[PDB]
Amino acid sequence: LPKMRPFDRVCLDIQFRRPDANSIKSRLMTIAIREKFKLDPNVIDRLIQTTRGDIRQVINLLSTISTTTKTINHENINEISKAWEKNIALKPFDIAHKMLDGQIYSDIGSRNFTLNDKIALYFDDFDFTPLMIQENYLSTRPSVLKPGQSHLEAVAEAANCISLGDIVEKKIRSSEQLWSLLPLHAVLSSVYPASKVAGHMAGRINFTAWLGQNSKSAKYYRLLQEIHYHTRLGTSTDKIGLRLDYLPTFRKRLLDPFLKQGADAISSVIEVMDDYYLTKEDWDSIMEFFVGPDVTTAIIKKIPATVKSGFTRKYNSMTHPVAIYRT
Amino acid sequence: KRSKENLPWVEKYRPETLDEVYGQNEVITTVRKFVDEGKLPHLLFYGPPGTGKTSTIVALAREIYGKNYSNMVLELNASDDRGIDVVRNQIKDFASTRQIFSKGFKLIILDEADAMTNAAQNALRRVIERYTKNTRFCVLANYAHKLTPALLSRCTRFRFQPLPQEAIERRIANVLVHEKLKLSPNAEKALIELSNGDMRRVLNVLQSCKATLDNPDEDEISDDVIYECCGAPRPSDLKAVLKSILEDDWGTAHYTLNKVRSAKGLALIDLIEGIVKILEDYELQNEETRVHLLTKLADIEYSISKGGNDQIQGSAVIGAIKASFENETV
Amino acid sequence: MSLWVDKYRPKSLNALSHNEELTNFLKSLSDQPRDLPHLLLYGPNGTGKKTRCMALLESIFGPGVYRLKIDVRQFVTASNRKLELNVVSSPYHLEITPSDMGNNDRIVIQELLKEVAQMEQVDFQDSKDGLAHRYKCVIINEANSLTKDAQAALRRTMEKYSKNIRLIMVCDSMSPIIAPIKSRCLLIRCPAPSDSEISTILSDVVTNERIQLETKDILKRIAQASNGNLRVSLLMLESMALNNELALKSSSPIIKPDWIIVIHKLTRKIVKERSVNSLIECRAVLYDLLAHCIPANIILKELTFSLLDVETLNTTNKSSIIEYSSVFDERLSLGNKAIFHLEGFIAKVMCCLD
Amino acid sequence: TLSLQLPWVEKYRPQVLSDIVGNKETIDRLQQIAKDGNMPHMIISGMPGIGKTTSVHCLAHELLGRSYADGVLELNASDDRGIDVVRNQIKHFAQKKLHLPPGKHKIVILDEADSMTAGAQQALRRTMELYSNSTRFAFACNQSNKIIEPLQSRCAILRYSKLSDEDVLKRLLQIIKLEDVKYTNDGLEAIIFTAEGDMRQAINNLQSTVAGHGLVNADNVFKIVDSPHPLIVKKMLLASNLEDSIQILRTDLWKKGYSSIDIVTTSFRVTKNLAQVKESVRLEMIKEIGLTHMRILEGVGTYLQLASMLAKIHKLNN
Amino acid sequence: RKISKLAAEQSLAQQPWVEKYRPKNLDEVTAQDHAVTVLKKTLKSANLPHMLFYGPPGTGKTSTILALTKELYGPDLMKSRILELNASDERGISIVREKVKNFARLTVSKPSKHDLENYPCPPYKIIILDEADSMTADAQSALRRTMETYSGVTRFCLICNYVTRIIDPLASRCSKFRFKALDASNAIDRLRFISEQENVKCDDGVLERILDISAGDLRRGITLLQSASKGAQYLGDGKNITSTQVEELAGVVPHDILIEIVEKVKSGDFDEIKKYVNTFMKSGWSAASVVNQLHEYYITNDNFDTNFKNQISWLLFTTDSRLNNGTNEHIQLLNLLVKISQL
DNA sequence: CCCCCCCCCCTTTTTTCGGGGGGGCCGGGGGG
DNA sequence: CCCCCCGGCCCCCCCGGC
DNA sequence: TTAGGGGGGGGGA
Ligand SMILES: Nc1ncnc2c1ncn2[C@@H]1O[C@H](COP(=O)(O)OP(=O)(O)OP(O)(O)=S)[C@@H](O)[C@H]1O
Ligand SMILES: Nc1ncnc2c1ncn2[C@@H]1O[C@H](COP(=O)(O)OP(=O)(O)OP(O)(O)=S)[C@@H](O)[C@H]1O
Ligand SMILES: Nc1ncnc2c1ncn2[C@@H]1O[C@H](COP(=O)(O)OP(=O)(O)OP(O)(O)=S)[C@@H](O)[C@H]1O
Ligand SMILES: Nc1ncnc2c1ncn2[C@@H]1O[C@H](COP(=O)(O)OP(=O)(O)O)[C@@H](O)[C@H]1O
Ligand SMILES: [Mg+2]
Ligand SMILES: [Mg+2]
Ligand SMILES: [Mg+2]
Repeated sequence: LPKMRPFDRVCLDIQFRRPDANSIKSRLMTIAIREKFKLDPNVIDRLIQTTRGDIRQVINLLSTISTTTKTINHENINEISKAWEKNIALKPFDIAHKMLDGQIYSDIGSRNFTLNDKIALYFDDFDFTPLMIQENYLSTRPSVLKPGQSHLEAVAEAANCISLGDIVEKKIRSSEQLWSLLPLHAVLSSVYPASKVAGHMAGRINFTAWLGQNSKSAKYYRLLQEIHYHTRLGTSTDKIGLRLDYLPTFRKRLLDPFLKQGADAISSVIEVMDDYYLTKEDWDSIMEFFVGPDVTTAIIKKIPATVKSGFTRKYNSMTHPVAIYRT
Repeated sequence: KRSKENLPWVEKYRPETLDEVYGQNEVITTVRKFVDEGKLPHLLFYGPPGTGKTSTIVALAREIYGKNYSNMVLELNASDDRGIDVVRNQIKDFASTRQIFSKGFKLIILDEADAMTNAAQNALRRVIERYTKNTRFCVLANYAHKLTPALLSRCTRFRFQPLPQEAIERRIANVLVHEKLKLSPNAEKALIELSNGDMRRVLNVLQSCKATLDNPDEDEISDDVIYECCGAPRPSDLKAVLKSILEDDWGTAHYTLNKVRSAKGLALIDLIEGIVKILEDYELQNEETRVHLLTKLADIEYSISKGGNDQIQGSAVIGAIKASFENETV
Repeated sequence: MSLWVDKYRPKSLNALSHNEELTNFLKSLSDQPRDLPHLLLYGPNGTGKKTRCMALLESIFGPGVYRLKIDVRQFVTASNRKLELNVVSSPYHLEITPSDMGNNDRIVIQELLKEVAQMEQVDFQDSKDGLAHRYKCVIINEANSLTKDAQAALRRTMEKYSKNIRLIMVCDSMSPIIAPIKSRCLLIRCPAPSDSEISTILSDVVTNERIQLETKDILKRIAQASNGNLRVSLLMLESMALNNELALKSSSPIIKPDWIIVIHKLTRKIVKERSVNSLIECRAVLYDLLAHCIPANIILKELTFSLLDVETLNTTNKSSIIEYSSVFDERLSLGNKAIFHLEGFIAKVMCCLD
Repeated sequence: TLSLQLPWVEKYRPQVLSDIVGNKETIDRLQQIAKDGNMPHMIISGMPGIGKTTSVHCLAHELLGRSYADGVLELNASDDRGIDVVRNQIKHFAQKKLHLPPGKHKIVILDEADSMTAGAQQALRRTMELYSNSTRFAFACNQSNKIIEPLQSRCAILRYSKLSDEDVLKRLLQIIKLEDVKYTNDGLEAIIFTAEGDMRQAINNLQSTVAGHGLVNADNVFKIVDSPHPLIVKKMLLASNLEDSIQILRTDLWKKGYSSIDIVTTSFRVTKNLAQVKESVRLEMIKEIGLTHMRILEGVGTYLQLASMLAKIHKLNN
Repeated sequence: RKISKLAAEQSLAQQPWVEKYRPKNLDEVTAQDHAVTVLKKTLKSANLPHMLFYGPPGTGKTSTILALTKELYGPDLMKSRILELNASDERGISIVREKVKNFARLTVSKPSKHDLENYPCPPYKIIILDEADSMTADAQSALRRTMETYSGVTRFCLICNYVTRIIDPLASRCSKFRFKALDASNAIDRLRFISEQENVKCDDGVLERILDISAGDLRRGITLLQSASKGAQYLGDGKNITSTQVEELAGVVPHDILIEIVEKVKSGDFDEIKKYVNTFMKSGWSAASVVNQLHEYYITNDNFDTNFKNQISWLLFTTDSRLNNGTNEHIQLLNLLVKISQL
């Protein structure tokens, strides 16, 4: 859980897993012979599966049933299991696995696992289910393709419905707070798109990558804003124009010279930086924006360490202008 | 608040007794029988705007208690705070305490309960049950989907229908007698047609019409006055526009629509609604015509609701009608 | 030093060199600026809208408009969050970009603009007429990015306090602007400069910067590749001069932005391979582009217009591509997560092409 | 008149476990527990108006007798049930010293426990375990899934199902015999049909019909209880021709005063559970209904929008 | 330093023409008689109802309500009798429950003898909720009983551009007034008066062309007239304003460019259309104006059949609806032109 | 003993208004 | 004159369909 | 029908 994040690497992590049937069979038999009721050993596994490994729940079930039903056997195991079946909400990975299974979308599966059940499965975690579906709807071998329909067509329909669900989600979380639309979102984001590509997972279920990418985008946008407002007094443009037009040109006057003139370009680069009230951190942030063929990590690393040390020494041994005076 | 004559007609003519509520004979008779026999249950009044729910409950409270009913009934509405805390303290003490003035039972009127939070509705569940021996609850609603099933299960439901024509005519006659006004038969028909079963609309339109007459004493309200004050299309305009669209060419239809709309500054939405109403009575050979008409006109209305270009919307209406009616041949 | 795009920017209305009719109209507006209405300047990006706005302000008030300072203003939301807005101000005007605060931009309209408008001008700012100025100018950059709530909040402010503030909003497209706001502004179209004018400006820059041009055809090629974007043209001329030792030859290649190269590679990948694995791979490219401050709308526009330029596609494919582009542009305008709509558009294009 | 007749739901509320209809096995288990004692922690879940609170109160009374006043702590949604209340009042009640019969324990009743906050539920966990030797907990709820898993692990589960028409008829006939109500078979059938398995609703409708019309027949019953609108919506959605669906919409729903939002919400709910129709067709219908609902929520709640929705639904099935 | 305060008349004399010529009394409203007469009769009836003014932009709703308040209460008593809340003020449910309700419950301010002798002074106050369509549904519902319970001392005026955004109960509680669009047939007199008072010299039909271009918005027409007057004065040539200058100032595409676009569409070649549109967007023409002009050209052309017009009407409607959502103009215009070329 | 099989359990985290709950200072009052 | 008590703003986190 | 991969623990040639 996020709230347990602080405990990441400060304690010895010990895990207790669901007890197996054999380890508790003897204790259950002892309790049964002590409490003076008849239980068939063969139905023990069914009871342990009913409670999902909860020994306390198993003992409570025994105590409750033994009040009137003095015999636990195959003649009544089904009813007991159904009545005392724990209803535990699935986790994102399990929700994604079950939603993207073609069996539940067949006629028999649909009559067994109904549309209401599918919608309820979404409500187990409504904040992560659409993200998991969007992440894992392209990694399946479908088993529900209509005759004459290819996998790509179903993928396109699912993507269109996902876009519509995104529009609905934007509507829900607005000032109007139209939460009554939540069920419709469930259909538009998880159920319908899954029904188009439902099948067998073609790999491993991955966690949504949209969250980390959004965080990275936010960080880069913050850096771009800081740089734009540092260079605002010298450039006539906005942040988008700065990123798309100005930065590539600045690349040829801030990093490229060091690759040609070696350590003799420090003066010119510092002069250019001062002309735009740019700092060393601004330099580093600028050099991280370029993408594709203009990636600079290797380029900057290949620069001799002496050149970088001299650049830092020269920058730190001078008085540079200030653009924004915080007071 | 100098006098009741300074109030708007919607508030000046608010019923004070159950005999002045029209168009709800079944509900009024049943509630009167319940009150007379002392068998009033928990009540729910579900209905559309301006049907007489608040007036009916206020009249019932006044009949049960009298002139001082306001000090004997706990009335709450959306304008007031009705959170779980209020339910836990104010309503609970009101229901569990005796009346200060008389020795009778206690009434709680939760008007506009559809705006109440789910937590407060859940809290009211046991309040309604525990103090049922001496307290009664009335819940007024316009939307039943906002009421929890548990609250609905504890109340007896009464549906307020849209006002019938006869009740509106009787109330109009009473208003005319009070105001010393003359209304034409066609004017009355037009006024009832545009009301959609809402008495507040009728009263507001009549008040506007009275202000339009140069001499309200010696002048009579005609259909022309009603159409002009509301700025609504006349039936003749709708018929002419539809006929031009259905039988004339594109240029003639466009000219007719623009001319009809510019003579009195008619609104496109009103014309669309009138044409839809007219076409609803048409006997069409193919269902495709009806499907296309309904879908395209609904889309045009939705687009108009957000603004857009009026000329393009009118051309779209004309083209949609013309294309939809082309399915009646083959 | 300062880039040529910034070193040679005009600082007056008489220094303008393209769209002489627009210059004449602006001069006519500045002749009697006391009754100047609110202005909305719309046109293609990179044409000189901001330069002309600054020139108009200089003509109305004088050169002092170019003495700029930057301050920070604090705001508190309903959730107690603290937001910072960078305000660029001069002795005569104030520049703001409310979209920096996203959905909170409304507050900037509600508090800062209201405070400025509810204050009359008391400093003796003597004008050309002999009497002091009575209003302060406010420049709302990127007005097209304002949320509808902020625009609604702007409505009554411009009317009640028109005697203390005059608004100049610069936008690239008027489609996102609500009709009530457009009704309250004088709309000024700003056409992009012609190729000949761009070539003249570039030749002037070359002459001032002592650049050896093998021929004047290079300037024409640069202007044609800029598609009317003067900022891009000047920055490309500077870029092309720093890669050829300050000497431009007829064989000098035109340098494209890195994101443009990535988008062209994506277009070629989409055209060549139409498969689910190809879509999965293209998702990585889309995420990578979106994570480096490349707007989704720009990505969609460039992808659509690069796919339409492929010579191996037929008319039906291009028609389907443009229809899907329109639909998914509407979806992007009405959505939050751009990657969803972009992936849907790419999937539909792949389906149609295959 | 300033007098009120006691509702039959309270006048005839069961006071012993033997007077509760439906869920025979669960009620028998409750009687067995009341006989032997050693009542365990339990959670009773089910749909409203089926006899959960009545069963809990009857069990508590049959178990505690004259000690009910001191041995029962009852809390519901109308009372404060925050974390502070759990940590102070419930703890004090559990720690209280009370001499009870040999095989009896104190009872804490938490009616409508599904409305409690997660903090209070978490706090109750150790209180239940440390004082189980003297106190036992009985929760009553409608949605058992809202109870945290740790609490469910410590309590038995008693799920209540809908009352069959036979049980409702039995109880209604008993009340009629105890009230000398004149009735007709069709009237009782209509009462059961409109009740939909809810005993409280059935009893309230019967009392209202008796007090308003006297004779309990189909006509009088339907004058008090209106036809369920979900069934009318289902008929509208299952109509063959578009004209029939539009007629149902206009005559039975729109002209009766039903709001557009209610109509669209009911249409969505009915379509979600229309097993006769294939799942894909229901999904397309749900998409269309969601578009119509979004249009309505924006302010356009016109009859034309509902007509267009019906036309689109019919086009989907063609 | 400090500057001497200006007089109200002097300040107004240097304001934009839209604010300078705002109606001062109910008689200055041009083409809203159907509602202005009803509002004027209330100055003697003294039974003003709850009002809901709705209509397109620039029709005179705010001006009408301000004039009504000024006539009812006068310059001095107006401030204590009017509570104005607009989109620039916080209008949540809490504000409605506390601020609006508290103001409504307050006793009416005591009129002075001069006010009673010179103005009707109705015995109630007015709450004006401008741009009420921006308020949430819950806040609107919170007003339902406040409107009715305290109607004796308070009246409510809701002004909106989209009537559908007002919840049904509030619309039912309010008497509705629709403000009609101002065109060349009902607003020519006001524009002519404004031009005459400003010594603006224009050729015949210039004012009508301005009003037709405005498309129901008188504020836009007045602003365009002011711009034309400023241009003419700057030129200082003494000649009359012409319709071509007005069209150039209004952003109307020249007819020749429209004919070129039509010819390109007729050709049907995708590449040529794409190239021409790419060149066209460089001029900054607004897509909405281009679509409107294309609609005017095609729908009113006799050289096209019925099916073509039926299809083009829906195409134009779809393009306009998509543009109204704030979409890229280039893509939408190219799609529309390509679709028309294939009809 | 390493090897085999089976079973269980882990991959990982963004946000527009309104209401309700829970914790923490603060300040008014009473009292010694 | 100063300490204890205990009600009253402020603040921050968590839901939101059925 | 078991998403892939790692951790636990009873059985055993
Ligand atoms: N049945 C009726 N008979 C006579 N006048 C009526 C009737 N119903 C409504 N009216 C008129 O409409 C006014 C408002 O009636 P209300 O009962 O307050 O409206 P409503 O039914 O409560 O609508 P909602 O649900 O509150 S939006 C009354 O003061 C009457 O003038
Ligand atoms: N099984 C039943 N047998 C007899 N009467 C019943 C039965 N169930 C309900 N009733 C009657 O309906 C009334 C209300 O039932 P309750 O059990 O108190 O409500 P409920 O079942 O708790 O519904 P919720 O979930 O609390 S809203 C009782 O007082 C009885 O009169
Ligand atoms: N009916 C009219 N008569 C005279 N001038 C008018 C009229 N309508 C608009 N105007 C002019 O337009 C200006 C603005 O009018 P407003 O009433 O503020 O616009 P509006 O009707 O409120 O549009 P919205 O809904 O606020 S966008 C006025 O100051 C007048 O100069
Ligand atoms: N009249 C002109 N003469 C020379 N250069 C110009 C002129 N107008 C604009 N520019 C150049 O074009 C570049 C971009 O202009 P910009 O102000 O960004 O226009 P917009 O505001 O439309 O984006 C500026 O850096 C400026 O140097
Ligand atoms: Mg009411
Ligand atoms: Mg109970
Ligand atoms: Mg206005």
